[PDB]
Amino acid sequence: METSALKQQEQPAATKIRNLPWVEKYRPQTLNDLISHQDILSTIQKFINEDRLPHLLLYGPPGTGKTSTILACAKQLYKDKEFGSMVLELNASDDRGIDIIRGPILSFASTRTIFKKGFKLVILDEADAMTQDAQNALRRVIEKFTENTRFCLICNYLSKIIPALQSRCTRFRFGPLTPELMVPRLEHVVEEEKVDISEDGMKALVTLSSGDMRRALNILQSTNMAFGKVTEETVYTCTGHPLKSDIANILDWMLNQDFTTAYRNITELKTLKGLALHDILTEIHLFVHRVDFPSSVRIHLLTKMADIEYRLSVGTNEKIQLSSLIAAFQVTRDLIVAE
Amino acid sequence: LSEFMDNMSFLDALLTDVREQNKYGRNDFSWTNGKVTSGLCDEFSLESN
Amino acid sequence: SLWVDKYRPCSLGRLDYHKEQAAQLRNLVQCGDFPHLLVYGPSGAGKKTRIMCILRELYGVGVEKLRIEHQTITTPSKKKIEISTIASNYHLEVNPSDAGNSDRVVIQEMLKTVAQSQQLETNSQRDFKVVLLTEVDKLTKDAQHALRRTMEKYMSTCRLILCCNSTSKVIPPIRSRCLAVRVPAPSIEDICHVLSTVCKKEGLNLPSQLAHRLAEKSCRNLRKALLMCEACRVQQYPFTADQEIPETDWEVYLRETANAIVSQQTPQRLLEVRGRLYELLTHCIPPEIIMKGLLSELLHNCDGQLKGEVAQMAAYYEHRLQLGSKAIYHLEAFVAKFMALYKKFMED
Amino acid sequence: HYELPWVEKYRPVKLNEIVGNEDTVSRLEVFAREGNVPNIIIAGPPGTGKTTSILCLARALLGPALKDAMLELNASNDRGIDVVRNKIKMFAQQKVTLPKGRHKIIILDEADSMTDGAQQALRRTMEIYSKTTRFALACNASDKIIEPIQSRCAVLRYTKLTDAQILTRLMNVIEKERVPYTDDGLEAIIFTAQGDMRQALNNLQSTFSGFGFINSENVFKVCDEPHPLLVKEMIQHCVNANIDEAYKILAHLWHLGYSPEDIIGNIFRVCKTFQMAEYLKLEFIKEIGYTHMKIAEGVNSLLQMAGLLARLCQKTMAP
Amino acid sequence: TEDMLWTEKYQPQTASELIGNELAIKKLHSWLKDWKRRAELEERQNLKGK
Amino acid sequence: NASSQRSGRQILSQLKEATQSHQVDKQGVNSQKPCFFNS
Amino acid sequence: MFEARLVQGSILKKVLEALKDLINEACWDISSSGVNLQSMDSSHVSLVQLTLRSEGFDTYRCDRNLAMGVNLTSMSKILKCAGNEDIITLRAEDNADTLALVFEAPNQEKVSDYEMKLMDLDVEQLGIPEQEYSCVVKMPSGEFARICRDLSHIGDAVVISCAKDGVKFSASGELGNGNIKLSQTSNVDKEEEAVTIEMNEPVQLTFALRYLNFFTKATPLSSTVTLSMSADVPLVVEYKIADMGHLKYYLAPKIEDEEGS
Amino acid sequence: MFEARLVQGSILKKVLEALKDLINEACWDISSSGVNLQSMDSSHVSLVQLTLRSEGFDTYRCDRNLAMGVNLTSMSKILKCAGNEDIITLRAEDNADTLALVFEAPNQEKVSDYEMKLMDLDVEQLGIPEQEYSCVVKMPSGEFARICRDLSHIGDAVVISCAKDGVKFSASGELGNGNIKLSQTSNVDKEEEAVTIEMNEPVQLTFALRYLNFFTKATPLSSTVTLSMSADVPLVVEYKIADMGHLKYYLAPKIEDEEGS
Amino acid sequence: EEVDVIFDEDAGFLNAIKTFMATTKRPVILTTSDPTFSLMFDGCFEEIKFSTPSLLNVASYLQMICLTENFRTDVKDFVTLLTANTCDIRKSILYLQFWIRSGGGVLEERPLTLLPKCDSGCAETLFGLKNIFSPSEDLFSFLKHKITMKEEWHKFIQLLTEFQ
Ligand SMILES: Nc1ncnc2c1ncn2[C@@H]1O[C@H](COP(=O)(O)OP(=O)(O)OP(O)(O)=S)[C@@H](O)[C@H]1O
Ligand SMILES: Nc1ncnc2c1ncn2[C@@H]1O[C@H](COP(=O)(O)OP(=O)(O)OP(O)(O)=S)[C@@H](O)[C@H]1O
Ligand SMILES: Nc1ncnc2c1ncn2[C@@H]1O[C@H](COP(=O)(O)OP(=O)(O)O)[C@@H](O)[C@H]1O
Ligand SMILES: [Mg+2]
Ligand SMILES: [Mg+2]
Repeated sequence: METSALKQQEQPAATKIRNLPWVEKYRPQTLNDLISHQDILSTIQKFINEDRLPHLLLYGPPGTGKTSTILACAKQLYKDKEFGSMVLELNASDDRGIDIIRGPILSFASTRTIFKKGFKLVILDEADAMTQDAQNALRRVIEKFTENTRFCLICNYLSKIIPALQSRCTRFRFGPLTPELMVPRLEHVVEEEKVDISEDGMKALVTLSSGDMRRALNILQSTNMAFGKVTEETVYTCTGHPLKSDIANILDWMLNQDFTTAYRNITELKTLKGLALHDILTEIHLFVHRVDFPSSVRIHLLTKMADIEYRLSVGTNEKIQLSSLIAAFQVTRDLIVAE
Repeated sequence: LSEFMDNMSFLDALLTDVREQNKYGRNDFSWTNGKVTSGLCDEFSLESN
Repeated sequence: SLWVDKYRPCSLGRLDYHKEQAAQLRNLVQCGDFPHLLVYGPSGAGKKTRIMCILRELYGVGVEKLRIEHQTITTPSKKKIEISTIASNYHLEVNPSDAGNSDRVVIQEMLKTVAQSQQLETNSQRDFKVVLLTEVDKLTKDAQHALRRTMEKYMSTCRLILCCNSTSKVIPPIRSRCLAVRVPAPSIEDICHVLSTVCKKEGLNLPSQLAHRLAEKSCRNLRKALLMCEACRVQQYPFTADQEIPETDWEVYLRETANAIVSQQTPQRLLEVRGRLYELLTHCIPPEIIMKGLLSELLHNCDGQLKGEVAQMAAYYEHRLQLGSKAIYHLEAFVAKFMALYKKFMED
Repeated sequence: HYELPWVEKYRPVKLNEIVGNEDTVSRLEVFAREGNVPNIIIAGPPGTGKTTSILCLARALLGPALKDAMLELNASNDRGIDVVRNKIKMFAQQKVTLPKGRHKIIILDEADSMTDGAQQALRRTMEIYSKTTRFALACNASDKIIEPIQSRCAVLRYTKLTDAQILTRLMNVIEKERVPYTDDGLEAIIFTAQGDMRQALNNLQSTFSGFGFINSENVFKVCDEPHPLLVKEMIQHCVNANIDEAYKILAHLWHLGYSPEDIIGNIFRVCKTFQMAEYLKLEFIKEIGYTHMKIAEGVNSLLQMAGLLARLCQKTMAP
Repeated sequence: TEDMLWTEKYQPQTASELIGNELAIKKLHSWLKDWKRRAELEERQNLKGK
Repeated sequence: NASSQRSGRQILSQLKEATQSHQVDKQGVNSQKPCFFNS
Repeated sequence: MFEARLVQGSILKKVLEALKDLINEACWDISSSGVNLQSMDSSHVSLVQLTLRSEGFDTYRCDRNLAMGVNLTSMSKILKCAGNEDIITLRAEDNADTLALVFEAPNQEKVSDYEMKLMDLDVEQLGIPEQEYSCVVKMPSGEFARICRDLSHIGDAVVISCAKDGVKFSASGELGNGNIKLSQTSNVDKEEEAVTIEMNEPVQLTFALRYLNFFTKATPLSSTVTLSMSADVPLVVEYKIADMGHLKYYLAPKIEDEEGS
Repeated sequence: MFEARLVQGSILKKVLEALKDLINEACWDISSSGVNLQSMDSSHVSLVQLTLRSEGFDTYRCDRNLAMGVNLTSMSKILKCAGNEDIITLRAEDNADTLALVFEAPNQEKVSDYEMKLMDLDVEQLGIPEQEYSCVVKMPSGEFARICRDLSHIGDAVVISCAKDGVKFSASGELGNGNIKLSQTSNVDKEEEAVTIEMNEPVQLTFALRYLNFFTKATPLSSTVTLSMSADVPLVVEYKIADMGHLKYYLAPKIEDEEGS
Repeated sequence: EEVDVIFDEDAGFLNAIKTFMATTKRPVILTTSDPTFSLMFDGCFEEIKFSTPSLLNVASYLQMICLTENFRTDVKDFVTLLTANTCDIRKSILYLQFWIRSGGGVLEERPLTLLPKCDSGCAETLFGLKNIFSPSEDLFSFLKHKITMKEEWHKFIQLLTEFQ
């Protein structure tokens, strides 16, 4: 049971004299404050305000603003004098099997309201963690009580939900933000917090977070307290990501000199920077499409690199896979250059 | 014929199968076991398939 | 009780070969805190008898008695699996590769019960019970991770002995904490020594030429040499130097399968070869053994440039056989690609 | 005043209103008209009309006696070992006066979710009380039902609905709901529901509620799959061995937030009906299946999808 | 008009109607013959006692 | 059968007397199948 | 239409408490003559024959002979709420799937309309016909139950042996041997305590006690009991209630693996 | 700084055993008028309200309003070893997170003291307006537990109706529909209580077995119970304890749908 | 019946049946389908094993069953059905009842001396292949001809995934 006093204590929890909760400093309160997914919140208002709210399936990458959004809709639809009596918010953190479906949800969905007459709502967080038969019971509960209560399933991956549960609900994908619109918010927080960031550090922040607001705040805040100024080298060293200069030098070694010297240099750089072969493969793949190669050379490199990345997954010798990565470039681009 | 049956070996090895083969015993034509009786307990599986 | 187990040595002093390794294992036992052992080597090398000698050196003579018990373990997917087990008062012996992908359903549980017995049984001889793991090379990745966590959890409780043929499939975490005991195959002279000793103890005499022929035909497999010597004993009461060593039936069947592959390259012959391979598969012959025998019997008729391509094709389709589930597809795919390549070679 | 879902509002009430699986539906029709239906297990994909067919069969068989001669137990009920041994057995032994050839029906919906011990208890009580009661089970994967249960029943197989049948039922719903539409929106609704009638009806209702008109952009705005025009253009670029434009489309899809799983699924679904030669289609399907298996195993990056596009480009650029 | 399943409509009432496994049904029929013989012997002994 | 509750004391205390004693009704309707249970 | 009005249901509650563990289901074979309850236990060794006259009820009406099978545990559920001074009605339609029981509490208006589904027996009345019993014994009920209590303390198999003086109860157990004898107590003040024997020929049988515990858990229903025992027939234990019907209880004797000479 | 002086340990014993598994925690909020406790089941289907007056305690003294929330597993384990006739005191600090329960000596030789932690939850005032109810009845307390046990042991949901005759309890279970009707003139002799109504319009609702039986678990707190029902306003069972203060339960009826054609 | 099925509520059932084994005077039958139980259970019992019956015998028995119901069939369809049902007599009888009382498979005439029209096609509808194909389409006739149009391509895909 329980697992609710921690969040209630956590909401007004800060040292307030030394700590700087940058992520919790700027939070939307209603649907008119979260300036993102304007189509989604507009059609959610259009569904609620005309008394035709359907079963909702909110999914997407985490940190996109799903739980706070549906909290805003639940608070704007139901007043605080009737909120707890007819809104039931559960999740898969409290799991003792599948009893929660035939217990709290089945009891809540099958009874009328207590104080103020209306329709009730069930919030279900991380619904992808449920088992298949738990979803098979949930879809029956939704099917036979669709008039009385509506359901809102908040999941991370849509592929873990059975097709019938997806069939009962309309789906809303919370995609990553166009990196451009994120910038105004970053200029806002740097103007508020009086920090020194160049445009290259801005580019680093928008390419590391991949459209996530919280991770951007975390990285910016951490680099600010670590150094006091943020450029690409400073954020990438604090993050421990493959630097663009390091990947460019790795590519230069694999394109220019022979097998043995490049292999020794890459091994030295990997032990020096704590670099894995997986992240090297990711950054080199990103470098492949920004470097002017012939189409056959690009096809060969992509096929070989995908094969190496598959081979790394099963737990092979990383040294031999590094040699194969060097070999993939030595087969084509070195003799193309030497011609 | 050889190309077809190479393709079929490709399907059997390098493609995902619907039912997980040799799930409780080993592969076909084995002597050590194969007497995998079904479940006898009322608790659910709680699997992540 | 054939000659292979009637004359199996029971202590480390009665071993005839790897005597330096036998003395090293005795010194290992006398230290009192011997670690998890990873015994490996080819089939018929003598790993099991050395493990039995180690067990008889550790505990008393009571390990020489064995009993069979069946254990029924409930899988977390709620489908009970029953497996056999050879055991004694002091040691357990298990082969969880019989449980398929549910091998971890043995591994996380079975040894745990032994650990339970280690807080249930008290003998004041040694503070552990040896768990023997047969064909640990056939375990999966998660089974080996389960084994790693198991030996971490019950280190002071029970000791582990892992018998395998190849340490290629075992993970480097499982090797980083086990003492490696490599048992190579005995030489020809060692097999001749063992055959002469076993024949003298039975009261017969065999010539040196016949013993050398048996040792050469055994391919450095001591158990196969002993079985072939027993078959030669069955065939003739006295051992003559020109006595015909009888051949393995599935091996000669594989040889005629290879001859039928080589002789004609037609879809009809491909279907009969598929039927022969199905007949071999129904005899519980492992498909990797069938692939190795087919490659061994097909490389005689090949030519020098064809040999490398044929060997690479056989390795490719045997890896596919390991990845897949229905091995006849990969076997006959190798076969058919070989007939196509051989026909293309013979037309030119 | 309440807005009923079109899935339930336009649910078939008679057995002749069910499209698809015409042979099994007709056999159930003649059994409902005649009587003495055996114990059946209907297996198939979701949304194909198994629960609807069983409910219409029991309704036609019983009529006014459906209120007391019918026992329905779905996955939201208990259906435990004690439930099987007590409640189902007393309903089986219960006396119900019925016309000749009519038996009590015990519907066990979602028999996949039924526990193995519950089925093991269900075996004999389904066998002996067959003179007065009958059993109708519905499941998705018949392998989850244990072998004696399948032995004591008759297993009927349901398949995915052909797009013609989904189109006919879509026109039936549209002509009874005043839904403005175009042909591209119909193609989009049929594509978004691969053989599912429930997904087709839900997508039609969601697109009508969200925008009020049925065109392709509205359907894919309310359903948010990777667009089949983009995937078709990517596959066409791979046919012409243009790795640059194909990767441009793939990276655009990747930066839109689509997962690897639905991207490779839509790639397979578009490639299934793509107009190219048979050998090229076979190599494309084989490589898509290999990449899909790699995604399912756990390695799901843009490097894997870029390596696929490239294995697709080199299928054509090389003999 | 019919109201029972064919498994109990064509249920073998006499042991010879079992298809196959003739050794098994022969052993079972014989064994139950000895047990019925023992029951009749017990009844005969009871009536002979009184 | 497995369709009815068969715990050890239940089956003992309700079915030993079938084996150890006679049948009260020996003539008439005898060749039937009473499936043992206790709801 | 079946309608019965037990004016008093204390005897109904006490007889279902007597038969609460032995029989699995109870049948009603209800006609114009009365109410019949012929029930066979789960082991099919004993039999219960409860007969209620039509005149023993307030109103008794039956248009057509009917038969219903209900289960015993549901009857244990309903009859817990029955009082000892109350009116009980049994109601059934002409062709019904259910049986109703109206319990009228001693309050001015407090009705318990307790309804129960029938459970579809395929077995009709099954019992031996009338046949002349060699040994007929009249003997009290309380000391019958006392004897069953002491002998159940003693052992788990009794030999019942009729004699000229009475009927001897013998038992050999691992704790010891328990033997009791019965004599004529006919010259006594109360007719229930009087014991008379109408035995014709000497027979003897081997029986099971716990069965005698359910036999004699019907103690306070009748003042005296009648034992009918003859050669190779079930023991008949007969309780005749005063102007309210009668019940027969049947024991099938234990088989003996007799050894040849 | 809160101090309360509970006169009898039976009151707190029965109050804790009433809310034993209905609830996850108890958040008592103090006031000058008295102490209050309102919270709701984890399934969000039943509400428990409990008001205790200042005059009921021997010494009730407070400074300002404060709410304390304790999980009742620890306090139920502590309170299960408390005397029935003993006199108890409760004491809490102004800002500390630990609450003290002191039980006086039951054997007059050992004063018991114990402490519980505090966890804060979102418990806001559920300000229900007390609408005029169309069905108010008064009825005995032990009888309510008896009838709820009789109904809930057959079916899954109990149907409660209040017509011109009075209250009516029904259950159409898988065994057979049990049903007991109570009336105005029906007065029992067990507790000498007469069922009286103050009803305007008849309402009929259906409820779960478990929460209703958990409501009956608070039987011996009062000799009488008032049941309150309306067409919308939900099921209320209320106990008016001796002196002042009262215990108040809300249960939400199940939704009933019309059958299909 | 089904002694291998042991639940937690069936407490001490093996000990109870062993106590039955020791102190009985009447015959006792144990019926099971788990081959391991005969090695797991301790005690003296006479072993009786029902082997899998011959396919032709059960095929002729089902031919008798359909002949009594005024239905004429071929033995090859029944052999396919019993091979698919691994010689389960009850499963075959129940599916034959369902398929006959629905009106049979298809009205086709085949002259055999070795007359009403025969009723082959039970194994085709056993796997649900009739739900995909038109009732004028044979399975092997579909497989032999080349496939060009999208609809029967979908039919082939549905066939193979139903068999997969
Ligand atoms: N687009 C956004 N713009 C600004 N802040 C955002 C945005 N999305 C999320 N946030 C922040 O994230 C906080 C929590 O949002 P949530 O709805 O909980 O995120 P989520 O999408 O549900 O993913 P979870 O909760 O981490 S699994 C909000 O209070 C905001 O501060
Ligand atoms: N064959 C069909 N013909 C017409 N409408 C159909 C058909 N199949 C499904 N539908 C519609 O889709 C709804 C859902 O169908 P169901 O029968 O519930 O699906 P299902 O066969 O039970 O699959 P499950 O429950 O996911 S295993 C029905 O209420 C109909 O409105
Ligand atoms: N030192 C030895 N002297 C005599 N016989 C031996 C000796 N070592 C091994 N053998 C025989 O060779 C066989 C080896 O088999 P085994 O111990 O199973 O090895 P592996 O496990 O490698 O197959 C045994 O049957 C044993 O009888
Ligand atoms: Mg969230
Ligand atoms: Mg359904």
